[PDB]
Amino acid sequence: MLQNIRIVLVETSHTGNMGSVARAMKTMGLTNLWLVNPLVKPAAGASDVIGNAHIVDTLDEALAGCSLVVGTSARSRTLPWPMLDPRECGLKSVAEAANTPVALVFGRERVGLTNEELQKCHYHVAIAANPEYSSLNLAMAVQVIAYEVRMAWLATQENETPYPLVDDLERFYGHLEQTLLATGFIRENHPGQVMNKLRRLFTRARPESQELNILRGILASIEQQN
Amino acid sequence: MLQNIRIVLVETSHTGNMGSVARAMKTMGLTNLWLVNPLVKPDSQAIALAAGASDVIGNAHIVDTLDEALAGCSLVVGTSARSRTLPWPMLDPRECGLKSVAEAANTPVALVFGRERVGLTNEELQKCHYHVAIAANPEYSSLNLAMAVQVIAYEVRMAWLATQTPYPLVDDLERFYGHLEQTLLATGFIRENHPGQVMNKLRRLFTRARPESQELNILRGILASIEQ
Ligand SMILES: Nc1ncnc2c1ncn2[C@@H]1O[C@H](CSCC[C@H](N)C(=O)O)[C@@H](O)[C@H]1O
Ligand SMILES: Nc1ncnc2c1ncn2[C@@H]1O[C@H](CSCC[C@H](N)C(=O)O)[C@@H](O)[C@H]1O
Repeated sequence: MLQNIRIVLVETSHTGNMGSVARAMKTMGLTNLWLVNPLVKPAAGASDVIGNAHIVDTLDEALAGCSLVVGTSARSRTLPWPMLDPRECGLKSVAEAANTPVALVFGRERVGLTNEELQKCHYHVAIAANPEYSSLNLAMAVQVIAYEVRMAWLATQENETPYPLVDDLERFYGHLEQTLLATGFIRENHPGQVMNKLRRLFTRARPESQELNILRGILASIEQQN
Repeated sequence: MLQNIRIVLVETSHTGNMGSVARAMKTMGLTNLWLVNPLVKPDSQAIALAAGASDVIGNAHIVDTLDEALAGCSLVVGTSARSRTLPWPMLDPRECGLKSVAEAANTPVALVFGRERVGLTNEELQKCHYHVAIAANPEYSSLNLAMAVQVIAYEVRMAWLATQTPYPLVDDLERFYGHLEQTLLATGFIRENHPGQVMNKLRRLFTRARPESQELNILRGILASIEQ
């Protein structure tokens, strides 16, 4: 359901952009706006969407609670990542929004999302723009994504069981870390690079709740070896 | 071809919208901009204007009537959030993309957009062979001009792009499952002569992830550190 689909805006800084994003959302029937650390402070027509915008300081807080995280980027600035086109994105998002919150993440005008931020997404979506001019304006990008989302949703209004939330996955990663510290595989005050490798892997696998359960079972059993 | 797709703006009232529309075009590979009686004068040489937008505006055709904008086009499609007064046939934006690209292969095509606030008159919509409504929120169904152009141009580019493998490491993945089973046996998480259920769940999990050899090396390293 459309109310479960979050438009997440990271550190947006041009005050007109927020209004444009809000109008785009509303026209597509989206309403659930999240602002990660806005450099401009909350003048348009879709006032409601912005008045009811969640604000948070960090990206993690916009993501915890979602089962599906999708980041947007014109080009890759990470190792190979699972990719969706905007159509596929719309389908997958509408499919999961029935039960759980979905985060569609958008970066800053001019500089976009960082590598670090992009690594907290389960999928990357690149709109297939003209290669010489492949960056759309933030609000435009939202328009495209939201339009595909509405297509998919409309299709469902044409007459399974949830995924773990980012929260659960994070608990599993904590458990994984402590296990690796225990066995000595990673060191005290590790820079988090091995953990990032493993997160890349499991993000691509995208564990279901029972799979996650089994994994933590295994971790638990290992720790009783010491 | 994309240069044969005419974006036609009738009587644009805010500049800023002209820049935005120009940028939407450029990012989707469109360049053929037509202005019918702009109620504004597009600057072009502004530094504020994005990349590619300036050239699209500078090379725009400026005419006095819609008919000139439609001259030489076999296919004319107009846009409107809703047009119940008229019995004109509808396309959704996807169909419009397809139909436009097929035609633009050989003949100019016009995609027409209206004034902000009031859109196109019914006389002007009557000059279009088809109408496209972007399916929207029934309560809030009018897109911003530039956003409507963006959507239509996106579907056009998708339609145009349309006109332009076994997992290699199965053996290694197997070796990994073998060692994984030995580890699970050694920690007691599975028992001798297990019916292979936990293992199967694990294999579904890891196999759909299509592990890279790097990742298999890390996983193996972890298994090895456990025994220690
Ligand atoms: N071609 C494209 N595909 C997917 N998202 C895009 C996009 N162009 C712009 N966006 C969205 O709009 C925001 C501002 S564009 C920022 C610069 C850079 N082109 C980038 O996307 O990474 C981006 O962070 C992204 O969320
Ligand atoms: N949902 C939608 N479908 C098709 N075109 C739209 C649209 N929303 C806005 N537009 C375009 O943007 C222009 C200005 S918006 C003006 C709103 C007007 N009520 C109308 O749609 O006709 C319109 O002329 C139209 O070309």
